[PDB]
Amino acid sequence: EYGAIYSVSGPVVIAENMIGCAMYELVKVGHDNLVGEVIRIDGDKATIQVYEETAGLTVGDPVLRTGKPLSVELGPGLMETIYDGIQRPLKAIKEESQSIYIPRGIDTPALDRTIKWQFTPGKFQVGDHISGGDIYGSVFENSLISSHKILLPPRSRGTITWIAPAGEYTLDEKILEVEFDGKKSDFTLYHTWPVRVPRPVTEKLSADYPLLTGQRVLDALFPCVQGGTTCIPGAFGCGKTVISQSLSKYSNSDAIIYVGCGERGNEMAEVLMEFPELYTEMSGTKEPIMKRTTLVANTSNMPVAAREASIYTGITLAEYFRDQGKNVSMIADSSSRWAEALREISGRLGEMPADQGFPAYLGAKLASFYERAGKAVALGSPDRTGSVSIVAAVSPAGGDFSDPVTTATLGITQVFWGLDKKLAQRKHFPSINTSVSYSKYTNVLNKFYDSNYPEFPVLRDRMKEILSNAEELEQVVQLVGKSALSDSDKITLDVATLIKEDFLQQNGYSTYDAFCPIWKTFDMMRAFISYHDEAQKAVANGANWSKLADSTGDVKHAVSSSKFFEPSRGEKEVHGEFEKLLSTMQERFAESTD
Amino acid sequence: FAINKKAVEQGFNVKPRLNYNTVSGVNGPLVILEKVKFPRYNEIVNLTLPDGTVRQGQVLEIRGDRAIVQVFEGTSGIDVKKTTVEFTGESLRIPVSEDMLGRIFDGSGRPIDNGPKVFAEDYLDINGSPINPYARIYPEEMISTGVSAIDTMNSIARGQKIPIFSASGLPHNEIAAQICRQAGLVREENFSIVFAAMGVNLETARFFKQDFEENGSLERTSLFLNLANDPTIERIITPRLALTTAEYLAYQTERHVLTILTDMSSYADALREVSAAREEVPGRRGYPGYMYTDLSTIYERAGRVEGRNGSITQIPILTMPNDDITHPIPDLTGYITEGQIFVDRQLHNKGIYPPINVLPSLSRLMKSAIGEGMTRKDHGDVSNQLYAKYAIGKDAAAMKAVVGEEALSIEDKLSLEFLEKFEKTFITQGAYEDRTVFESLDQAWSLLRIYPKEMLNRISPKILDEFYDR
Amino acid sequence: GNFKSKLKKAMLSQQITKSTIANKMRLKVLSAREQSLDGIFEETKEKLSGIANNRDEYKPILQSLIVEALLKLLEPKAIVKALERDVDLIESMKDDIMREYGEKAQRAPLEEIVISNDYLNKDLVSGGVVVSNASDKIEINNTLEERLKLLSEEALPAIRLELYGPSKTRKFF
Amino acid sequence: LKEFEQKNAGGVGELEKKAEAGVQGELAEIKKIAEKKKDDVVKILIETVIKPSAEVHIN
Repeated sequence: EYGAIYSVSGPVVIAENMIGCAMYELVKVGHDNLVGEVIRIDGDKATIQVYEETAGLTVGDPVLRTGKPLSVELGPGLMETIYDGIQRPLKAIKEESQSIYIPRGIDTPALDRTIKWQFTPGKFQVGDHISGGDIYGSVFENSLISSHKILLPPRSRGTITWIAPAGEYTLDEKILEVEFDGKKSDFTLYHTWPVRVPRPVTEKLSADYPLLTGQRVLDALFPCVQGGTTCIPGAFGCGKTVISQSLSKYSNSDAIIYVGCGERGNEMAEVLMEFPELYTEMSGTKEPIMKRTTLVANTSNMPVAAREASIYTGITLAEYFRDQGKNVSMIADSSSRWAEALREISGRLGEMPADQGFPAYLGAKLASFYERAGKAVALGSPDRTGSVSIVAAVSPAGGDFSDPVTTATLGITQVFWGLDKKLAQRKHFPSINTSVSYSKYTNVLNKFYDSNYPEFPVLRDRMKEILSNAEELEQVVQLVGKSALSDSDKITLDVATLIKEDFLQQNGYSTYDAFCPIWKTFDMMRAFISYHDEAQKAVANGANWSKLADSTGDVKHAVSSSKFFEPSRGEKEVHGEFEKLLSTMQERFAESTD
Repeated sequence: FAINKKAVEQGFNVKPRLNYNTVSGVNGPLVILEKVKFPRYNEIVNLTLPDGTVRQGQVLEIRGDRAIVQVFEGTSGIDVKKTTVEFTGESLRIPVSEDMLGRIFDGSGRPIDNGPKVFAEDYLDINGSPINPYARIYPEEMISTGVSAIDTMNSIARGQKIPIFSASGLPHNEIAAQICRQAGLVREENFSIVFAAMGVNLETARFFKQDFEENGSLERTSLFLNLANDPTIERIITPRLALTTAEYLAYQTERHVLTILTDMSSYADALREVSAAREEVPGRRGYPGYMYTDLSTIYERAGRVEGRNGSITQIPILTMPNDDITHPIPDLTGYITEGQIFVDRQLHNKGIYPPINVLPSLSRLMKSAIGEGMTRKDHGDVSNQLYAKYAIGKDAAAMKAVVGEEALSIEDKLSLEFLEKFEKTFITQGAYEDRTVFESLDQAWSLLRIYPKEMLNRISPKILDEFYDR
Repeated sequence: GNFKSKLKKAMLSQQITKSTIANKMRLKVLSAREQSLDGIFEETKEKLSGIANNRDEYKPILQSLIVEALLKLLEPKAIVKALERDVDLIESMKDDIMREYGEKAQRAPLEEIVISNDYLNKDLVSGGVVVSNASDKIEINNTLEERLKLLSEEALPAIRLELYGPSKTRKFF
Repeated sequence: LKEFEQKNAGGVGELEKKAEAGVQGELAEIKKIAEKKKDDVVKILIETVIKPSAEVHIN
């Protein structure tokens, strides 16, 4: 088919003579073959969304079909590579065009056609029968990851005729030829897949293994588990970057997909060179970390349409990797910008909006997007298992914090991390709100705790109750000051303040200001609770609390400085210091208890 | 050297332009044509009224042989029989040359200094293209300003988009005048300054002109003046022209450029004006639900490129029309621009120039900008302790106002004393008085010494031991 | 205080004077360059006037002008307004253009042409043509002087480059 | 104060030469280069003006 550009209005184009097309099929438009998508069918006239700028267009311009939906390439070379919203390597484009700008209509292969990859035959030989999604050999990619498995794309089976031998092969070379009902299928190293269709899987499964982050409070109060979602609302300058950096640089995830949509960009301009030199000894003394994570960016100046395609691309890649069984965790900059783009494009279309001007289908979009995550058993003969987690942020600025995007997100999320703002003016980080936040995974994580830390769960309840009492008492402090406080009330007030100051701060950058292991956090829990309970008991048995505190003195400095230990000093020296601190504090209380 | 010949060889190429007389409908700032023979999208046209006056406009949307033109300079006196509209086949451009320095242009980018036309070296599309993030240098090279507050708590690096949040009847103009008067780095090349004046009054313009003449920096600067007595539609163009000029200078001459964008409030107002007639979906408070993208386009046009020494730093001036921060404009700006400078009102009410309240302000890039070799290492933790003490003084005074000194602890009195000394000696400075960063650190240490060694908790032991004494 | 105020005033006076002088100098330089360009334009106008006076040159050039105008219009009919003293060559080449219009295109040749019974002021233009739609609503100006005016700005960057050679300060273009 | 004023009153006179001395150089240089390139510019301009072109629109 061929058609003419009948009418243009901003990012919306209307063509003609388009009868054999189907909605969501890719199309090439303009003399520069810009990419677009089909939305509305009006007999022969069709409305195209364009992922590129305009003002070069004119009436009566050619258009072309593609006979395929929107898809991305899956295979090798994906890692260490930064792509645009539509999977184009920015560095390759820059260094080929020899320009600092981003020329429109520039087209390049999604994957390098120059690297010869080292393939070796796998669990299959010549003349076999295979099914969809089955690993049939691997290929070495990186020092960090040295076995990039290769498997048939889903919806493909039959009896294979020939398998290629080991050696170096460019991804474009055929290696396996199969016969479903005839030799009508030969498979190279890589393939593609339509984004909108979630990839199949053997079966979903429960997710209980905890997901570590190193951040003290998160692992303490509102843990996140491998497989599942978590929203992080907040305004500008709310430390969102801090959490992003922490989770990226520190985690047990087997792969990370950082996604930037409608972002400052300069965050890329920092992280890009920060990322590789931020060596982390994962899988042993393996310094490189960029092999642990790719990155797709989409700055604000980019055409609005890509700000949606980026998210689908990221989730697709995460699912693809999870199909190999390696755990994954994709991260989003702000779905708020995605909602903005959806609203703007729908309005330009002209359909009546829902509340706040947003398209009604936003809720379904978000629900499906989050549903794509989880933990399951990967399809394939080798019978491996994978899992994908997800986290994202929000940008509430409409005058509240219950805007439809936030409400829709909360409706499907299990972990909620509310963020304050005054804490930022107080330079207190992480600036989360322990007052308004919750999680729904502790119930099952209790099994893992009993496996390793059976005492751990029973402490956090009392831990949070301390804070609860703190904000229950502060009211009278504002009202009539501290006039009728008993010794116990002051004990609770002061220990809560100490907790806020010490245990609720990851400030700075150092061994103890960058990461905290689970055991160190557990020991700090033990120390804090022991101190509180012993002080309360000593005063209850009879002790002038003001005098008792003035006499105990340096116990506070000792417990506080306990955090300043170096995490990962062998899990014994730190343990010994915690033990001796406990002994000293208990003996000091005993002497001063009466 | 001869590559310029290769680029401009196309210049000796002449193509005619059609004269249409097909006015088919007009409603306010919109005109409609017909059978226009393959019009190009977002190109420019010229109108000749029967009186014999020339206006200008652009096409905004196109369907089959029907284009909607937008006229920047009014729409009155429009007929259907004596209207001469001729296309241009291009988007609007601008005569660009290094020669314009020391020239004054109207809001429409035309000389208004009684000077002749400038023989531009080239022309550029007013709107630009996004820059590949892969070729962006993260900011460094902290910038001195001669102002204690900014240089001590919100240091600025070469290449940064940071707004100023002020309200009506505040010396923001004078603050900017002092800043440009006290530009430079502490660690040189005199800055090249671009001023974009949109929707202002005569007094502000004359003040700025006199300030530039006094400092003498006029000779290395040029201006775009758009006042309140000029068409609102064209008002949105001036920032684009200024930004394009800054791009040309910085990234084809390797110059350090400073841009002062004024009255983003008026620009937003003009955006809302044009959107309302267009009948777009109002995102909030009437402002269209996509103006965020336009603000991004304006602001994300700054930074440092890999191979370009020249740098461009944007300091837009923003006025909240409620004395409030929750207004959509500052909210979106904060979402966009790293760093932010607030302006106090009580200090102005208390006659404390320059009236600034540090606590709301924040700089998200001062972290790497400061450090060793540029300042003594303490600077950062000193600033943090200053923040802590300042906030404690504020809330302690607030609570005292309810209970009074009788329920106050001694540390509360220390906080109040530190607050008063800080706000009456440290922040304040005369119109022509500047301080080195090291002098500011000396003042901060002197004020901090009011407290003992113990109360200082945001400071590592070694820093206290090294700088607690004189 | 009075001394400090007067010292600031003296600084202001000196700065005003020097800025004014610099402005005068730059204005004079730019005005001189403008004068040179204007002289060049005067010479160009003289050349156009001289060339218009030879029928031999005028005929093929006029034919090409009209052909270009028609190929812009893409209409089966057209009207031509020009100077009375030029109607001779137009009548000469009427059929030639009649067939050439289609020849360059791939449709049928033109149908008809009307020479408007009204003509431009001689002082207004030395020579050239003005072509108009059969409905006299869409028209194209190919007058030679108008051609000069149009070219005098689009090609200006190359003109200045030639006149002043390399920029000496552009390191990326 | 009067003595200080006497300095800013006689300041006139030098600025004249200070500026004009500088200006003559560029005035003369521009004059000479323009004189050199007169004929070349005229030739190219005439060629461009008389240039015959014929192009149907892309569509």
